[PDB]
Amino acid sequence: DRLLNSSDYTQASVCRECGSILTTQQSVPRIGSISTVCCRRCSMRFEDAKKLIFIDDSQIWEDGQGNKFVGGNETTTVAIPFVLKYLDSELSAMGIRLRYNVEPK
Amino acid sequence: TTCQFLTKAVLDNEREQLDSPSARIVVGKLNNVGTGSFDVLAKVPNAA
Amino acid sequence: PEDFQQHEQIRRKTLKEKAIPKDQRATTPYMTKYERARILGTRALQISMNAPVFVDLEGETDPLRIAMKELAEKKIPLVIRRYLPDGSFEDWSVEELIVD
Amino acid sequence: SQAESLPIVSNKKIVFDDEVSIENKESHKELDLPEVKEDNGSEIVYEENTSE
Amino acid sequence: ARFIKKHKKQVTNPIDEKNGTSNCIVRVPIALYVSLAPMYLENPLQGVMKQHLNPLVMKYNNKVGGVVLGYEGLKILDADPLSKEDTSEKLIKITPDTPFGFTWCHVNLYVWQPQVGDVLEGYIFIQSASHIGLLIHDAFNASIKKNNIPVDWTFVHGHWVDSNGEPIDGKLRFTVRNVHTTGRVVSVDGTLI
Amino acid sequence: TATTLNTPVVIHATQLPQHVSTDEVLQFLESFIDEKETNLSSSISQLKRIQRDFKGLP
Amino acid sequence: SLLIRDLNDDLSKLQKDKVSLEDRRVIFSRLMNAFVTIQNDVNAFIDST
Amino acid sequence: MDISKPVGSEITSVDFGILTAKEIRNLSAKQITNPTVLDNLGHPVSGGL
Amino acid sequence: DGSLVSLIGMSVEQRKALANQLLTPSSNVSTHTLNKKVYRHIKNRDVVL
Ligand SMILES: [Zn+2]
Repeated sequence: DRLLNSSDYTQASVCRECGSILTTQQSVPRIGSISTVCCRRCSMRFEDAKKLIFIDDSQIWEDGQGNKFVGGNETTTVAIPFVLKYLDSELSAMGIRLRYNVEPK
Repeated sequence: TTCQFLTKAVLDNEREQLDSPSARIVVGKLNNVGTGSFDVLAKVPNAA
Repeated sequence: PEDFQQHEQIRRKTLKEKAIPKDQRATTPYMTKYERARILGTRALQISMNAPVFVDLEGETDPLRIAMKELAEKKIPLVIRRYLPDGSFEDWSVEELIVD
Repeated sequence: SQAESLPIVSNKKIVFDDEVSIENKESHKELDLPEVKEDNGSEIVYEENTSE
Repeated sequence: ARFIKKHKKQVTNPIDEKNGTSNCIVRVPIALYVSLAPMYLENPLQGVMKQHLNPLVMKYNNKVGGVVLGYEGLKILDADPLSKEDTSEKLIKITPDTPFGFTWCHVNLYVWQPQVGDVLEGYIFIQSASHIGLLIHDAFNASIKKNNIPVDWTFVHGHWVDSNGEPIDGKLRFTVRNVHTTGRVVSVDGTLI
Repeated sequence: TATTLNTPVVIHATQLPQHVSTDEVLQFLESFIDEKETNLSSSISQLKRIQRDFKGLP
Repeated sequence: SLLIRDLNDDLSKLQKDKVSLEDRRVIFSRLMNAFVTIQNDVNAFIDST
Repeated sequence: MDISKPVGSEITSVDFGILTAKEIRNLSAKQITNPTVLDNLGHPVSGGL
Repeated sequence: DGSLVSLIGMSVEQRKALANQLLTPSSNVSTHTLNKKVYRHIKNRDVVL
């Protein structure tokens, strides 16, 4: 209650696949479609993915700039202290990667 | 000496198993001691 | 798809290997002071969100007090899973533990 | 020479850092900071100094 | 040299007889990890149904790769691994922070999974110079774009006309070009070449 | 939108999908429709339309 | 970073038929300079010590 | 923290490691190249910090 | 639906209105398992640290 719930408790997105909480974002959808939660690390630029079977529609997402991506849909939410995000961020500045193993897979 | 121990962890490719009180506070996990030293499950009827 | 099946079978198998069968239980037959508090809090939480209640409220408005009442009559449908330090565990029903 | 007139980086960096430091400091001089409240009920304060 | 291509539909839709279309209805067993609200503690199956399964009905689902038609044989996996699959008393682990349970379940899904390449039949409901609009099984949207219709086919004010000068109507047979799934409802892109 | 209250945390197929005959699709639709008698209402309505087509109708 | 991307631009516009044996020393001098100061700017950002 | 917003996924361990320049480039939202941070109207400089 | 409503700016009548809709059924399947919450003042029934 003191060191989490009533302080910096935060529901945050993780990629179950790479175990990051820093490389997720909301997709930007076409009008009428609903936004989904995606991992920038685990997904291919759309071009590069074509360049290597057919690709399903649910597997493509886009950002605000407009680039299309394939994959990176293995996300959920976990409850973490916000300051964890700051620490992870600082660590990645130093070239260091934290990888959270989430369950259920 | 945060960065020293961190440097050591990285070079060992260490896994934090998250068992110590400190580690669990870091990740926001319920403590292992006391009321956190067991799990609670609900007995539910009508399950077949 | 074939291998998630395999993954599940492994999970479920190791889970069964960790479970200490009822008649081989070896820990205290008394409810611990920790188990009691959490049982009360958690059952109180469920009461606050409209869990079916197994006792007469008699005007009570505090869900913790309702839980306490349920505990007193041994009508709390919760089970404590006690972990030994190797990760294997014993399941004890709230009703069967001696409370004090 | 030709290779003797290759730019010596550190020396050019001095001038370039100076004009960028000045530029960046003046930009920020009339910036306008907008209140952000959480659903919590919480102003978010822009300060880089937990001075506790 | 690199295989993310292990998300490729390895359940090909077969062509039929006495017929010519592809059967896309399929039965897939799933496992799903779901929350159980405290109000359902005396009716766990009811609760899993009303919270999680019912909302899946007649919507596309990214994981089974089709539209879920319905479900059979829901079963909760007892957190007590020592009990018999029989008994109607089961354990569901409660969240540390909240009164909610979370359990694994097994259920069977019936799924309409039109993949690319399949041959489907639709009921024509609209004809512009830009596309032909069909309804597969009188339920799911289809659309053949103007230049997936063969070149010698002509249009009038309106309604389409084929290779031999006779108008098309009702049932039409097309092949799947792409399946759009992210919109409000599923929609099939079909071709005639 | 989607929360832990209305959406499974994760879903996995445990087998390869098995194709089903028309006679089976009909037997399933039959019982599923009966057992379930606002979103669910408008959905069984649609299922009702599909079972109609599998019997050949309008 | 920009400054080194320029050193690297002028460096490629050297033809080796004009590149001395003495120019070898000066090119190295400029390269050492660049590496040292980029390495310093990185250091300063991660560990001011 | 709200008892009516339960969380299903749970972090069970953390692994320490090193970010490769390939990962970074792939995940990156923008390559930053401009030392200058704001313009005369206090808007973010494109490609800046 | 998780949203908060402040009782701060309110008249007695507006409050009486909100008080009469504390326990209305669900008009939404997704939130049907939840009930409203009242952020009540601390009182004598309570425990502090
Ligand atoms: Zn990822």
